[PDB]
Amino acid sequence: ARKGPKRHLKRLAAPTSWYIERKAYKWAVRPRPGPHNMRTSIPLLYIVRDYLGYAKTAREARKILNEGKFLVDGRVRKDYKFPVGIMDVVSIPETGEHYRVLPNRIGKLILHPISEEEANIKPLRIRNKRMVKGAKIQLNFHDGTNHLIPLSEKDNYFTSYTVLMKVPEREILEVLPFEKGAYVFVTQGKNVARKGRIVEIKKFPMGWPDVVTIEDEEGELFDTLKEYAFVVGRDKPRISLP
Amino acid sequence: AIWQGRSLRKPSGGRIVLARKKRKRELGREPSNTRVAEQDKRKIIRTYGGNKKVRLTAAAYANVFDKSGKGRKVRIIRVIENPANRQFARRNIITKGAIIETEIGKAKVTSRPGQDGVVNAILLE
Amino acid sequence: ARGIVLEKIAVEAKQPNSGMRKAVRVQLIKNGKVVTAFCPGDGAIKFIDEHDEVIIEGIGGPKGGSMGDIPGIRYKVVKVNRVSLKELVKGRKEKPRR
Amino acid sequence: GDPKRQRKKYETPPHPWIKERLDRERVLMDKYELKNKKELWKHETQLKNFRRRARRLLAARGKQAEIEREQLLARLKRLGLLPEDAVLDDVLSLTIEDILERRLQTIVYKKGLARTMRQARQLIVHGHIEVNGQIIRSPSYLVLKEEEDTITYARTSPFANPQHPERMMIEKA
RNA sequence: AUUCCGGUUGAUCCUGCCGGAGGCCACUGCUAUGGGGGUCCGACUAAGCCAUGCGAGUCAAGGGGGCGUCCCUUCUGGGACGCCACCGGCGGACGGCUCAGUAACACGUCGGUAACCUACCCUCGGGAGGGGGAUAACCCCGGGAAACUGGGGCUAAUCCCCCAUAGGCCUGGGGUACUGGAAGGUCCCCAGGCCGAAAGGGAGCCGUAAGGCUCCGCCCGAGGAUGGGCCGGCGGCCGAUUAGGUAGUUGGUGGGGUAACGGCCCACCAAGCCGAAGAUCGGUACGGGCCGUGAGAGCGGGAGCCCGGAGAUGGACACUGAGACACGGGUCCAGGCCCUACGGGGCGCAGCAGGCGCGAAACCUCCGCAAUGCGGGAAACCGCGACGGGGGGACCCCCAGUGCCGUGCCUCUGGCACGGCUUUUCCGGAGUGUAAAAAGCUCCGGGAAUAAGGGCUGGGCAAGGCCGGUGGCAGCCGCCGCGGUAAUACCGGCGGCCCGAGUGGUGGCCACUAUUAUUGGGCCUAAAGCGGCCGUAGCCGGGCCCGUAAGUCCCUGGCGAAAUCCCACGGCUCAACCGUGGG
RNA sequence: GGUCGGGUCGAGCCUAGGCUCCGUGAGGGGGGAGAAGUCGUAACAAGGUAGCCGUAGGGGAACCUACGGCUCGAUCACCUCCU
RNA sequence: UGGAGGUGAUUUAAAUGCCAAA
Ligand SMILES: [Mg+2]
Ligand SMILES: [Mg+2]
Ligand SMILES: [Mg+2]
Ligand SMILES: [Mg+2]
Ligand SMILES: [Mg+2]
Ligand SMILES: [Mg+2]
Ligand SMILES: [Mg+2]
Ligand SMILES: [Mg+2]
Ligand SMILES: [Mg+2]
Ligand SMILES: [Mg+2]
Ligand SMILES: [Mg+2]
Ligand SMILES: [Mg+2]
Ligand SMILES: [Mg+2]
Ligand SMILES: [Mg+2]
Ligand SMILES: [Mg+2]
Ligand SMILES: [Mg+2]
Ligand SMILES: [Mg+2]
Ligand SMILES: [Mg+2]
Ligand SMILES: [Mg+2]
Ligand SMILES: [Mg+2]
Ligand SMILES: [Mg+2]
Ligand SMILES: [Mg+2]
Ligand SMILES: [Mg+2]
Ligand SMILES: [Mg+2]
Ligand SMILES: [Mg+2]
Repeated sequence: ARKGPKRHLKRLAAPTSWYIERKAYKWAVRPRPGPHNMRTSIPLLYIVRDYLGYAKTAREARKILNEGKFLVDGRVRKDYKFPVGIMDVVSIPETGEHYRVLPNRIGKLILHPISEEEANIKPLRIRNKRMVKGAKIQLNFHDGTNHLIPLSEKDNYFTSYTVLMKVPEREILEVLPFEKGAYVFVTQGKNVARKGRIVEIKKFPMGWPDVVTIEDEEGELFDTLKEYAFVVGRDKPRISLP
Repeated sequence: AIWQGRSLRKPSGGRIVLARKKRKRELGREPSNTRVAEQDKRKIIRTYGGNKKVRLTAAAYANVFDKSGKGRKVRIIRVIENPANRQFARRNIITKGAIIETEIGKAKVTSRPGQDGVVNAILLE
Repeated sequence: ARGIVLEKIAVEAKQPNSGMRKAVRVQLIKNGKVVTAFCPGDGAIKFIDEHDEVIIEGIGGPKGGSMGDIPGIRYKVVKVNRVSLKELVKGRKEKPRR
Repeated sequence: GDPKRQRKKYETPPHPWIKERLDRERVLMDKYELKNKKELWKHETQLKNFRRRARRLLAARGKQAEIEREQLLARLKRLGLLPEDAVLDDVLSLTIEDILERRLQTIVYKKGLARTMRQARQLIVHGHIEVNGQIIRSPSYLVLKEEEDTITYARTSPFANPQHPERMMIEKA
């Protein structure tokens, strides 16, 4: 990148969370800017071709996508560079199957089958919260999307809470607070994909991130970063997890 | 032309051999010496990222504010003094922090005319 | 290295050996310096003519220098007019351009 | 830095002319009918590697060490080099002859499919021997214990007929 | 394999260096049957110079034209269909090549930006009102040796320009709604100014028409994402026969400039800043992941694949754009070269092939967009010397061949004579394979038929006390040493030994070497204790009690890309190679 | 876009001075090999004047002499100090 | 028995190594 942005991506330099063969070819698909970041998303082409196996070559994968056979969060996606990330819902209505994208026990993305009824809701972590013109509150979620609420409910939402959103209408139906006893699922780090209940919260001076302690089903305690803990229920999960 | 990249001298006094050509994003521009004149004169500069700056070269009016929060548009007579440079007052150069005299008294400039395109001052009691 | 032959000489062995070792003076193409090169083999000097071009390499003594009873000679002849000298000594081949 | 360069899989002797080593290796070469010394050396290296793994794991402790120890034992007794009740110490008593007995050429000779080692090598190279329904033409392939008994003449070979003149000569031994 | 062997004497024991014996890399002599896999092949001298062909396009669903074929009527026309250039949009700043410069915030690693920019993409909240204008294409006339280029006429747009509104920025006075560890930040209300949007456009159906209903689109605000800019602490070469260096230099105050902080640049006020724990200067080099060697501690290198930096004949400087001071875009100087009708006009392969030169030192002026990706398009698609496929080459690694069996004879290892067998390999066919081919793989016919060399032969060091030449001559010899007419050492014959599709020569690095010694060496007589003493920094420092927790030890969060290394299992016949897991 | 004026930056070019590198070079100087053209016998035994270190003077050449020092000096007689 | 020091002295002149070993 001597004079401008990069447009290519070698196979050997691909993100380490993909299921891909790094020596079979030279190039890989450089993902388009979109909802999630690089470390927690994968292009749609690899889901269509390599994961599910509905296509053998890239050319016939693009023909499937252009016909609108794939839904991501209830919206038709035609771009083969579109990034798909954590907690998303992939629906194929013609075959009537649904999946949720989740990290593995070693940090790789996998598709977890879910029921049709559960496919209508998506959990969103409140990543930031700000005031906006006209004196309204804007919520910024972990996947980059935004929502607006009036000044009256400013005390019902804080950062690290989880909102259950009905897609594609984008209508709020539940708020899950972040506190002791809440049920959480870990998304990054050494303890990725472990789940449990919150026990303690600690804070540090001068901008160092804060840490939480979690107890699992077997009764073991482990620590992780607060921002890596994803609230999924009050005392039981509200969604299916592997 | 005007290059603002780095110094060619180490803090210990040793010299530095330049290791690359000058990048376009490191260049400066000619200073705008805002004079006092009968009529105002300004231009528009296209800047990095395709943005814009309004550069004022000649000034005739000013906005003067009082401690009560009210402002009036009055014209400039002359520059009494300017701590920035020793000979700006003689040449009637207006910069931030200069003292000017208007039809309603002395005032001190609070804006940057070369960056904003307007002259704002607070009234001196 | 590659060079051009200037003249033929002979060097006496050191004590207590006796004999004459046949060598040539070679001017190097790459920088113009003049060195001395030994011609290995029985009667090998008869295949060398003045103004021929030769390929020389190290003679293989201790510390990358001279060997045996002929100090002062650090190189030996390998090719003559792009033909291996060892073949010419054994036969199996004829020196080109007469 | 530098990219990967593929390396030799065998080691050469530290000194090329030692009388005792020459005699021992000549005896082995004559007995097992190998083509050249390097082939023999290849097998030697294999043996050494096993020993070097046993020595390192004896002086180790932890969680990964136990996994590697059991993996080494399982691999060694899968090849048929150790009995089913062997322990780690028994690794240090293997010899070069133990590995040479596992070559496909030797096993073909011992099973009675051939009269001589050289005939066994020729039979393997020309493609008359099938192992578990597959034709293999490498005389140095090491045979696993689980597949040793399923070694026969290829079902398409001329030798897969008891009336063949050459097979009857083999059976005569 | 955590190793020794030869050399100083008439004989002995030491110190000490030289040589042998091992691995890897570059060049090279002689000699060569086959297949597979891989990140190999003008890097070292010349980042020297280059003939010819190619290496970046795409959009007809943005807009007016030209030409052709048909249908309806047609004087005239209107349609439909297909090609062509032009205006217009996006891209051409990525990809590809090389290592000259650079000892530096260039690179590795942990952090920061509350001091910043970002076209394409995602979510939410809003908007699209009213006018104006030229010109290419096309027609008439041209100029010039050419490169290029003039005048007049006529026309459209998602082309260009105005007005309004929304919106943006600066400063002064209040209120305390948000995030955060902490507000020169965000939100609300007054006040003075300056800047200042848009294309309801295109396509298809239902529409008699009216108008819907989808598809692609245009503008503003808030946030994200992607790609970057800038800053800090720590870490990694050699020289004292280089000891003092610096004067916008170091800091402060007031400004300018920038996307943004900053002596980045000015005006004024001070005398600071670096240094024997090595400043300054000189030498040599792109940095890292890694690679070679060794029991390890270490020592040496960092061309090929990935990540970061820099460059486009040398030295300077700008236009457009979201992004450049731009390898196949522009200007000047310097230095080469080419075409001219002599007035002028052009060109630098460190892109793929190919040529000259320099050298010890390095390949075809080939086929394809079928796969992997990128740019363009609503899409089908089009282009791509990237990438993929072959051609030449003792580049590296893995698996094989040059026959096998039985009975006799011999000098019994090995050769010969009879009888039999097989076809890896070889010759000729069918299928499969491939973008098309070629290899490869499965079958069919013939037949032991088509296939062994290089070095050594006195000791070190495995192998002849045999024959013929030469006669201190010729020659050999890493080292020790042979040759003076009865040579196991030179030349040749016949034997023999080592490795084997390879085997020898020359140069370099590691080991050998405890001849660089932390582990782990020496200084009476062998190299080596200053002629003697006093003392500054540094290093090393007596016993007990109380406190602290910097060093040190244990547990646990966030990091140190992938490739490369080790192990088990799985896929190509096994392997080399590749995939899933654990380290 | 042309012409003039002003300010500022600036590759290159010329002159002078000072350091530094490469190629030749009359003449001078020791060093290393060779084998003997030459004059002597200085080091080894008490080497025929014991050898050697420091400083100074002299001589064809190894070398000689003076003052202070060492044993890495042979023989005889006497004396002294020890085991 | 074997050692370490000190003081005295110490009668003319007397150079060289060819041929060979080869
Ligand atoms: Mg490198
Ligand atoms: Mg001696
Ligand atoms: Mg070149
Ligand atoms: Mg570029
Ligand atoms: Mg360089
Ligand atoms: Mg306007
Ligand atoms: Mg380096
Ligand atoms: Mg290269
Ligand atoms: Mg070429
Ligand atoms: Mg080569
Ligand atoms: Mg012989
Ligand atoms: Mg022997
Ligand atoms: Mg040595
Ligand atoms: Mg020593
Ligand atoms: Mg002393
Ligand atoms: Mg002394
Ligand atoms: Mg103490
Ligand atoms: Mg501590
Ligand atoms: Mg890694
Ligand atoms: Mg298999
Ligand atoms: Mg396997
Ligand atoms: Mg792999
Ligand atoms: Mg004398
Ligand atoms: Mg004397
Ligand atoms: Mg005298």
